[PDB]
Amino acid sequence: WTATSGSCKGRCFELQEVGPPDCRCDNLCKSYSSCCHDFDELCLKTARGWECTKDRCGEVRNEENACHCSEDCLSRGDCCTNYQVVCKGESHWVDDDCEEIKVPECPAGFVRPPLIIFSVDGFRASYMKKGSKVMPNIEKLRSCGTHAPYMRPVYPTKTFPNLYTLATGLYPESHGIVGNSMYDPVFDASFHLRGREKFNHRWWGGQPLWITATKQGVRAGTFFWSVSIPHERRILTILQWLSLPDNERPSVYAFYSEQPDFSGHKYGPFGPEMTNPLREIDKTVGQLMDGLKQLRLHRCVNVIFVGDHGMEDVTCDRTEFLSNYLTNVDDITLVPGTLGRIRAKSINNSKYDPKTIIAALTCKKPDQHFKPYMKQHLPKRLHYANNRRIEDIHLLVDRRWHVARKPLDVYKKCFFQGDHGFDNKVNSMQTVFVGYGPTFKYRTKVPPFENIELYNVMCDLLGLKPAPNNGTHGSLNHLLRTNTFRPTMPDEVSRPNYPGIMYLQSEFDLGCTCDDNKLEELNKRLHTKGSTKERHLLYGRPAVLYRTSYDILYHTDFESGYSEIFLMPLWTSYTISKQAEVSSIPEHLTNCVRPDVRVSPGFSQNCLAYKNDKQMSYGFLFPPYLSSSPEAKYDAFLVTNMVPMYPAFKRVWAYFQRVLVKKYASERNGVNVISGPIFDYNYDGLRDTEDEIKQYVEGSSIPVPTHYYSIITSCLDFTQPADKCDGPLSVSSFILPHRPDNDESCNSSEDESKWVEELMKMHTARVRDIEHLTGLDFYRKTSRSYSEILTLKTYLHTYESE
Ligand SMILES: *[C@@H]1O[C@H](CO)[C@@H](O[C@@H]2O[C@H](CO)[C@@H](O[C@@H]3O[C@H](CO[C@H]4O[C@H](CO)[C@@H](O)[C@H](O[C@H]5O[C@H](CO)[C@@H](O)[C@H](O)[C@@H]5O[C@H]5O[C@H](CO)[C@@H](O)[C@H](O)[C@@H]5O)[C@@H]4O)[C@@H](O)[C@H](O[C@H]4O[C@H](CO)[C@@H](O)[C@H](O)[C@@H]4O[C@H]4O[C@H](CO)[C@@H](O)[C@H](O)[C@@H]4O)[C@@H]3O)[C@H](O)[C@H]2NC(C)=O)[C@H](O)[C@H]1NC(C)=O
Ligand SMILES: O=C(Nc1ccccc1)c1ccc(-c2cn(Cc3ccccc3)c3ncccc23)c([N+](=O)[O-])c1
Ligand SMILES: [Ca+2]
Ligand SMILES: [Ca+2]
Ligand SMILES: [Cl-]
Ligand code: NA
Ligand code: NA
Ligand SMILES: [Zn+2]
Repeated sequence: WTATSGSCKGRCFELQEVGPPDCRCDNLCKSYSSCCHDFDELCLKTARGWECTKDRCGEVRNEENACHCSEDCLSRGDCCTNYQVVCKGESHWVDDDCEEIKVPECPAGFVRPPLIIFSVDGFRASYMKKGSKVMPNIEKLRSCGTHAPYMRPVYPTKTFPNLYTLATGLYPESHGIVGNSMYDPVFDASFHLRGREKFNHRWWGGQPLWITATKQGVRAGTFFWSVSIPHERRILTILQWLSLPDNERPSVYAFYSEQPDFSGHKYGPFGPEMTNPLREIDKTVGQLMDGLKQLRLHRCVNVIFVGDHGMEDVTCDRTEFLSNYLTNVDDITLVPGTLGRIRAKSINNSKYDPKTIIAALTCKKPDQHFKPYMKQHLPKRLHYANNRRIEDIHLLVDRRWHVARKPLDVYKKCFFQGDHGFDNKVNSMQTVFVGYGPTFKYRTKVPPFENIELYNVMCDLLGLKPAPNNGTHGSLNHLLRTNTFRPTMPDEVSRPNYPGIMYLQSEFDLGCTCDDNKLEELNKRLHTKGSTKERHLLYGRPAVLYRTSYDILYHTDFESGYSEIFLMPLWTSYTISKQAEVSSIPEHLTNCVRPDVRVSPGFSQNCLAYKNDKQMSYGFLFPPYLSSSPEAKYDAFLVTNMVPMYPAFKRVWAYFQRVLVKKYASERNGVNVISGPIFDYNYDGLRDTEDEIKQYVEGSSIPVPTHYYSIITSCLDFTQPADKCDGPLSVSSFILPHRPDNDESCNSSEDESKWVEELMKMHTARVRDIEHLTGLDFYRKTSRSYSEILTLKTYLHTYESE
């Protein structure tokens, strides 16, 4: 109950929202059915529309009008945004040449440049070029300011997850808004776009920018607008707040537009009906910039023009139905559409079984347009698992498609021609970023980056300390003229041991066997002391950022950091030049595993465990195929280079090591490779401690990795070889799931050349993802600036076309 018979007189769009049952006048009162009786009349004025005309110039103030063209309007802060143009012979902001903003040019009393976030729903990245003829204001922001060719959304590429990721710097799994629709089993409550439960604060985790600001003494305009408040009024409200006295004026504001998304759903991303919505958004930007200029704030405010996700062509006929796969369709609840999430209809049904549901959805039709996953098997780059609100069974749906439970769901719910929600690597889901103002760079293009990074930068723009988040603070320093954040490298926590020869062959009883000169005996000794190390360890050794016990092991062809706790390398580093040759494993060495006399039997793996474990086989981190000489090849068979591998995974690994590394070395002019194991049994994206390992090689303390990574580095200038590179680096990485079957790849019974590379591409990763997963910190010794290295570590190679 609201006693809606109070009044909004002098309270219109008040910044502090008042406590029930007193009636509200804030920009969300409408959404809560709680505005005072006179809110429309006083606050949502519309008389005479939104623009000054010649005949209104110098009029007598009529308080009924939507905006004013009277003489006192500048001092009142409530002129129509085109007042000065119509009535004072001023030019529109868009018709002015752009001029570098070297320093903020702000009215007296401004403590810092204000930040205005202009967010547009469904603004696909290619709109910038394809709609450029009809978006002159946006194109001026873009060309004069700092812009990226696109910005990567988070998964799922829906509205609520992405806007809240913008506001927090957190993955949906950590902020809790994991879709537009959700069930939380602890609350036993549901969250929907329509309705009331979404207003409950217990859904919304992390700390959004407006709270970060408030807590640190920076005032914030309210970021949300009820849908029925028109755009022109949102802008006028913002411009009015900007006229408040110094002590009451916010420093951060957000505008939100539901366009072009709303139209895109109806007409497709490029439907001829889409030109008008883009025209109208541009007009709104025009109104803001003309209003800023009137207030002399156009060379003072930083403006961010940012989308939440793109939009793809999707029609009702491109719907796969679970009823064409499942006999038990009525025992499941599906969250449908551009992604699938499946749970049991009833928790009292103990005959519901996820294993058989997944199997019934796996590779059943030759052109199947979705792929089922247990959530923990999804590509790590999606970071979509560590939340009770994300169902165990997930469907990644092909771009352009929908998944639904039964055909009745679709035609008793063709309406739509566009949708979004797909994998955040998909080109059509990419969205936009432009920054314009004193704190951004002038006429600068920056590479594409992820939207999880923006919260840090918005905090920098406002002089705030960001709450803990998933951005990498400093990776977007290149966007900024000043206010950069100067990060330092994390301190190494554990220093390595450097063991020499300490054990005799006969002290080992591992059940391993192998069939195995003064010039070349000083030679082998120097290699084991680290003579070739500057060749194979190009960027310094990775730092270990947790407490552990490990050894550096040097060899002719590779260097490793060997964990005495996990009984295998944390990392193995090696360089393959363009000229290197692939050889095979000689017949007499096929099953060769050799004790490592630098490492105690007690801290080694044993061959007996693998013999006994009928499920588990083994692989090598440094590939024997790429040994530099028949004699160096013996190093590759050391028990300290060995890692546990399912036979099904060995097909993947062997193809990567035998074929792909050489291919990349040819294409990239040498590559440096760092590979290793990852353990993430609780799928939180973070390195497991030993007591978290759920699986071991049978009868042993050899822990089974959940994933294997590789980081592949070369020179960005591919005319220079990887090992002699004078400038910026180029990287691609992956985190391959360590699985006992290849069910994920529907083509796996074919030659590895038909499916393996496709799988690796799907599991492409950022170096930063691998950092979280291993507690390692890479690129410690380069000639590059740290901010540049941070940008490199956030890079994702996506394998989409242009
Ligand atoms: C992306 O960035 C984020 C943010 O930096 C990273 O997430 C952080 O990771 C930390 C490590 O996992 C985690 O730290 C833990 O916090 C516990 C206290 O948590 C509360 O307080 C914080 C701070 O205000 C708050 O943010 C939390 O909010 C979560 O939970 C509420 C409701 O449940 C949600 O509204 C909200 O969305 C958020 O949920 C998300 O995080 C939680 C984990 O906290 C997940 O479970 C959810 O699924 C969801 O993703 C909380 O309100 C603290 O209690 C923990 O301490 C335990 O572990 C330590 C290890 O040092 C141990 O020493 C302690 O003894 C303690 O153990 C005890 O509890 C155990 C569990 O019950 C039990 O097993 C033991 O036996 C002990 O009794 C821990 O320090 C931090 O909270 C989150 N923050 C956020 C915002 O998510 C994230 O990792 C980054 N991702 C990547 C890939 O890098
Ligand atoms: O209009 C809408 N839906 C809709 C309903 C009916 C018809 C058509 C569209 C609609 C949809 C979303 C939002 C929204 C704004 N912010 C704040 C914000 C965050 C980051 C950067 C800018 C701003 C959010 N933060 C988290 C989640 C959602 C939102 C609003 N909103 O303004 O509150 C309205
Ligand atoms: Ca949206
Ligand atoms: Ca973990
Ligand atoms: Cl959803
Ligand atoms: Na075995
Ligand atoms: Na298969
Ligand atoms: Zn939408």
